Amino acid sequence: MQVWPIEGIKKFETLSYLPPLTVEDLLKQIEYLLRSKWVPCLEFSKVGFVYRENHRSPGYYDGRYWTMWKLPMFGCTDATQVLKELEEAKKAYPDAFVRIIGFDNVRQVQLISFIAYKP
Amino acid sequence: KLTYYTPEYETKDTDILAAFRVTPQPGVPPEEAGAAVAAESSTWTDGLTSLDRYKGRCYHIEPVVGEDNQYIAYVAYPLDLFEEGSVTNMFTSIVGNVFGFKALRALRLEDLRIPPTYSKTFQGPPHGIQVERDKLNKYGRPLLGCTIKPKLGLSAKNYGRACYECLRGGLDFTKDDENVNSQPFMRWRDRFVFCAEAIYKSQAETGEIKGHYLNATAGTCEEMIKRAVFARELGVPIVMHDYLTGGFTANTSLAHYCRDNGLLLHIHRAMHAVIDRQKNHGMHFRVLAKALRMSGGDHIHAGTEREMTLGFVDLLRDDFIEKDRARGIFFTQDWVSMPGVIPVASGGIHVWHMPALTEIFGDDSVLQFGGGTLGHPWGNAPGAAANRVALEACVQARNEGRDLAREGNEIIRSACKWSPELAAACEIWKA
Amino acid sequence: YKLTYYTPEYETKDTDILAAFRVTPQPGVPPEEAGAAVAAESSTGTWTTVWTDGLTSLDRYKGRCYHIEPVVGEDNQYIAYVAYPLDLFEEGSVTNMFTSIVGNVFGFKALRALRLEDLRIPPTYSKTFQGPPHGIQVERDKLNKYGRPLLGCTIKPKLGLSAKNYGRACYECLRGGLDFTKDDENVNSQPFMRWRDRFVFCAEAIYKSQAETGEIKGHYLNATAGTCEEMIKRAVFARELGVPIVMHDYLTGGFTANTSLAHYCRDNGLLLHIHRAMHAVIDRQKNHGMHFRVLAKALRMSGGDHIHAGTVVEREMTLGFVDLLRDDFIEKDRARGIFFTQDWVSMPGVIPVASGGIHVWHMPALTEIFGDDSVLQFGGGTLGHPWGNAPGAAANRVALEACVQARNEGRDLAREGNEIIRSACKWSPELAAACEIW
Amino acid sequence: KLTYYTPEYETKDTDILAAFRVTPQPGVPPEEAGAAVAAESSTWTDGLTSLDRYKGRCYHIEPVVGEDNQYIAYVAYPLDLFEEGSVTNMFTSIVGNVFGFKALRALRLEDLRIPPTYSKTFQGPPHGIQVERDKLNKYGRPLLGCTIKPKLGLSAKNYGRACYECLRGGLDFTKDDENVNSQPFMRWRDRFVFCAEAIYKSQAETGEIKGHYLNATAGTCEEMIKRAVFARELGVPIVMHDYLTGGFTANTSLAHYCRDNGLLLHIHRAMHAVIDRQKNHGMHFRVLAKALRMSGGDHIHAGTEREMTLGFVDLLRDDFIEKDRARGIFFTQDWVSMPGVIPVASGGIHVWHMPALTEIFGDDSVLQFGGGTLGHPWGNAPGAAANRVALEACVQARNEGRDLAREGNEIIRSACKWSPELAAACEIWKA
Amino acid sequence: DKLNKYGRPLLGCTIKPKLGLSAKNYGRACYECLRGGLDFTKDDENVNSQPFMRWRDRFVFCAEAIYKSQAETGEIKGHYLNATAGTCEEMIKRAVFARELGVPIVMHDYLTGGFTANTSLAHYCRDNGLLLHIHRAMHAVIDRQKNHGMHFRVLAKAL
Repeated sequence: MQVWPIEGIKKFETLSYLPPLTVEDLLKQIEYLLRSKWVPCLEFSKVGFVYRENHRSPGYYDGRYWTMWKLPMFGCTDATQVLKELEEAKKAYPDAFVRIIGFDNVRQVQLISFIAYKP
Repeated sequence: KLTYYTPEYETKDTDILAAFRVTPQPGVPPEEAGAAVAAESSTWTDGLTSLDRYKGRCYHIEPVVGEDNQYIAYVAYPLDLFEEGSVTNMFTSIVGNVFGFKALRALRLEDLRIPPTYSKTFQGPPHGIQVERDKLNKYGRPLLGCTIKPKLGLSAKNYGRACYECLRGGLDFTKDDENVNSQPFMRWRDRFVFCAEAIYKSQAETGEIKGHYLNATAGTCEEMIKRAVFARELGVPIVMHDYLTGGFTANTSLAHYCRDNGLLLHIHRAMHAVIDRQKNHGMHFRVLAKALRMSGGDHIHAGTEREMTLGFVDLLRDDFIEKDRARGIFFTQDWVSMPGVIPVASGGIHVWHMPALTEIFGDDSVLQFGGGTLGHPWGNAPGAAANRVALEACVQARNEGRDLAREGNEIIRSACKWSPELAAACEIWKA
Repeated sequence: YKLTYYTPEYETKDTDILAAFRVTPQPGVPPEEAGAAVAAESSTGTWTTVWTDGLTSLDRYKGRCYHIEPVVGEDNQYIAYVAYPLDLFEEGSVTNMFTSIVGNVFGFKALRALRLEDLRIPPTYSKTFQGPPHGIQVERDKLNKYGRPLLGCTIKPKLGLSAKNYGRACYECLRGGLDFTKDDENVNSQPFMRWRDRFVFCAEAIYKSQAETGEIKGHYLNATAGTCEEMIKRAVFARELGVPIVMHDYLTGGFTANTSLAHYCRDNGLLLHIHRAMHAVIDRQKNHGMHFRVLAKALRMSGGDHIHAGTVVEREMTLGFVDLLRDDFIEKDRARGIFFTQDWVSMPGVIPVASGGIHVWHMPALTEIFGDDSVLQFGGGTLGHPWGNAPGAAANRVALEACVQARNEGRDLAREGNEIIRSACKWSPELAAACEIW
Repeated sequence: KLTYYTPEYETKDTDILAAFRVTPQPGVPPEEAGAAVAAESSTWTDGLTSLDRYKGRCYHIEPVVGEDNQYIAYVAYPLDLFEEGSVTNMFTSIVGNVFGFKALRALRLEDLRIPPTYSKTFQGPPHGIQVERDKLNKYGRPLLGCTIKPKLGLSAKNYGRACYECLRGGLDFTKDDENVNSQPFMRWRDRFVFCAEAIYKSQAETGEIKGHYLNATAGTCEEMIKRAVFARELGVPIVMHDYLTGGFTANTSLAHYCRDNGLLLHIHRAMHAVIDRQKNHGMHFRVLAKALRMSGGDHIHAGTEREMTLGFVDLLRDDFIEKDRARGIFFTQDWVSMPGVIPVASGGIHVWHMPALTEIFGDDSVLQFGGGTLGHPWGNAPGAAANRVALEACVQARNEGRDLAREGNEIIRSACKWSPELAAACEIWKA
Repeated sequence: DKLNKYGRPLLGCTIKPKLGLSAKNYGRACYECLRGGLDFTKDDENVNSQPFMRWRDRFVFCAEAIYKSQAETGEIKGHYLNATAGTCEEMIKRAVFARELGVPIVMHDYLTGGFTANTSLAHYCRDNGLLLHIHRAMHAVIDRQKNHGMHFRVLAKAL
């Protein structure tokens, strides 16, 4: 019997219970967005998790929004371009978390978010 | 045939349409049975108005292929018969009387065409699928829940203890059983307090937003609202209602409260099988599902034959659903931007069912693992981790282009190689 | 397993809630397994073991199938008796009682069909319920009406009347001798007639008819609504108008809303007429659902002063749940569908309301079958009178009172009914006209 | 004998049963006296009903052995006589009139069989023993309290100063004296403010949850609820009421408020000895204790002859209590899962009484040390530490299998060797 | 004085598209705008409560954007949360939640809402410390033609 850890495995929602993603596995997730006609975008933050500083009413949390890296990559067809921007963000903010998100113009929402880099 | 069988009537865009599965008594022609369904579910004082304006009319009858003495009767009800925003009155008007008519041996309401003109008088879901995902910051996978077992018998503290371990292992939600309201040995406010502590301890530990379906089902509307009020004070994200046993008048009141106060509303369909199980009599679940979307709810339990389920899943989630008899969709349903409801899958599922559930339902679903979490040999947190790992292994494989229908067992076995939690789960429950 | 949930030597406790299910197992499922499954899947059944069970004593929370036997009803049907511990149920909540007992078990795969036939509500549970806002005797005392069935009329056309023309029909029916007129179950608030306009004109009709005749009059004003707030708002205006009775569709409105309305009616002196709209969705088929006597017991607990109870034109089954609705103590009598001895420990009774195709010739049978503590509702039996609503009401009041007089004298209503009516036709031209067309 | 002496009447499971200790006047036979107790405590207009349905009946009479002219009369009252959920009406019905009957020289109500059918109409304790332990995270020992002395004469600030030192030394609770409500020189809101600061300072310092019985006893129900409301705003865990001097109508109202708002309710039995002291007349405390459990309270003062105390302690705490005349339990009492009330021991106790109190009462008790804490030569915090040390030394020894009845003094002397606080306490108070 | 801003015009930005964004994506745009140096973002005069973006959801996400941008920059931020509604009850309900969220400013379309409602909302904002941003939607129906109507200066004095 093994005890589930209490520290050091804080999470970032979808895919964060998998082992750290390789570059080829990261490319496959990015391609999934492109195949699905969704727009990839990068997001970064020095704070990795949600908190409740300004209010505690139902459905209010701080720390859900991170900061946008540049703009959503509209019309992107090359998944390696997303990787190039990921590496750029890692260079400018080596102590920041970076996740990859996705937007759909059809259902008009954000529908993807998975962690791409931890400092 | 009568003044109620009008086989060339052209439905109006404001009409509420109904598809009844009618089984006439011996010696009752289907034309006569269909006119009776329209009459018995609608209509000197008659000279003081125009009855043809207020009658339901059976505008089409067809046989059920493969069943003798079974027919589908289509009936059109004028818009003026229904009170705005009241599912209670829609049910009263359409199913309040006709199922007892002696000329009908059996009767089952299969579907309802809710016209946009009527549905726009309903608030609908307090939030719906897309708002809920944004509020909870969760994207790209089914959500995970777990009903606390035993139902009753635990202290309020031991109950919340189980919730914390479940949530900290990777589940998004834990759940009050539909039976858990307020009872001797676990009063509701005590449960709300300890479950609140479990919600926030697990959220601080993992970094992900957590919730617990706090059941507000009560004997009176006053008690029901009192329980939602305390959940609001505690700042938690979601409450719960048994909409069929509580009733539509109470459910619509609670849905209005949750909209006004930012609460997600998890809906359990307790007692539905009393009504929707038999093919020959009752009301199909898709009718009870449309009613819930109109009355208001953010989740609804949908079970776990597969084509019928996919049919009303689309009717619960999508904006526009084209007619499809193969999937039990008798009417084209236009919801004119009323938000959708997240279907909740439950029923003896475990890690090995994750490929099938992920492929069948897609991301916009909640998968509920009661015994599939609390039955893990290592406890609730490893059991949650096993379920969360199995799900994300399936999501990753689907996103990569893999076929969860033929590779599902291989995908689960592959994740067993690095997740001891999943490996232990897969050892007790078999493929 | 079987011996966890099939406990045939279990002795029921006086605090148990007992259920009698009519079970149709799937082919190959023996009766003892079907019985254990009904109890298990309506209590503590789990498909896999959970460690949390070690934190409690589950046997104190399980339902037990303590008896199962075949019934002469159709293919492969049995009656399974289940006992539920008192601690399972929230006090005062019909909603939780239904959820706890019928919430899940009807969908179990091994059960091809399932129907709840009866419930034994123990005094320890029924005492947590207010019950009827007033009940049979309080209602008779409030209305000053004794010694005969009460009389009502359903206003028709059901929909399409203006509020004022609705109240005009009500006044003419009431002034002729009927005690009540009735909002249709479908009549709530609609484009053809908004509820507050109806309440206003129906109140004028009530008081005009009462002042003309000198007898207390009422009209079931339907408070059924889409939200509990709208429902209470309609009850509040009826309270302001000072009228005696309001109305609720308890099944489509729901038990949570109905219990709230019953509490309001008790707090404000309003009688509560209850309609059973949508009951046949549930209670029609012999093989699956819930018999009406279960829904009738639940209404008496949640609260109502009248309840619609159907017609007699099967009788012994109807007489069974009439007794369950009216009496303080009802002995077990399965021939009338009474599977459990039911003790209501002084919870008031509900007046059953007979309705469906009833006209003047049926008055002897109705008075004999139901006795004085009933309401007899007429549809076309009043409005279809060739002389109008007031002569139609007079015909029904005359026919009823001639039946009551004859019964009081010791005459046999089941055999002398036609001659009692014909004899009354001689001095009531209103009744004669009704008997010429029906 | 009369229509009220029915010596073969079989009690109903819904009957309320009473055991009276009756002392008839000279020349009044016990059969006649017993019928009078039933009649005088119950029953042309008589022809409009059935009096035998509403009469109390004396179904059994027996002598009191060792007392001349004393008898126990057992009376059965039908369930319909009592208003649901009203201890006020139960007392009015049973003890409202009969104690003044001239044919009875003296009368004492000894016990009451509260049928489950009647007790289920009462909320009961706002929380009860098990909920309270879970809320406070305290297990495996009696709780410790201390009434602030002097009763009156301290400023509100100096009052709270004493509370802080007491709590920081190891006590779980401090206590408003039953007399302390609101008075010149210490108004209640000022006391609530300073006691709140003392509660949270001591809790932050020690890490254990602390409380203070903030007395809400008032002249009107409006004032009483106003004081509970501010305690709720301050977020403190427990308030207090003098249920006999405040009254049952007010106590039930306050108990409902504490249930709705998560407050523990400490109940003091002030003025009980006016009623329960004399063996020949009044009402035994066990009757007042059952009434409090029904009306509502989480603690109740129980005093510090020992068999009678153990009797009503079981009646306060346990779910099912079998008849036991040796311990004054005249009736089998089934509480059908109504929570129990923590008995509070008080009365000139100190560290040397810890073995006896721990063995006699067990863990589910509060031990109150007023002078036993404030009388310590080193102050309140060392006095609390002395009491907490003595208690845990007793608990440890009991858990190890030792006999606190014969080793208690040795256990206390042994703890003196390492706790200078206890040694100083044991020097001023002797074994 | 309330906003601690002196010596320059204030800067705002109406979120576009008007309608079509989710409440979350709407607030996402607000955060990026405010963190770059703007004092305010703005609900379009048309943005009240609509299918796909109900007002309370927008208020929640815009509140998160207000406080994230304020914590990041150190300057006080706001968003004109539009309280324009079909009834005065709905209008006040929306100002009440903005008050609970603790944000500095709300918004009203005073000509289309009407003066009776605007004066009621102005009284509420005075009682509760809220700044009131006023949009003049439909003014050109009245003030455009030189020969007929009411000049905007009259509508401005009235406001």
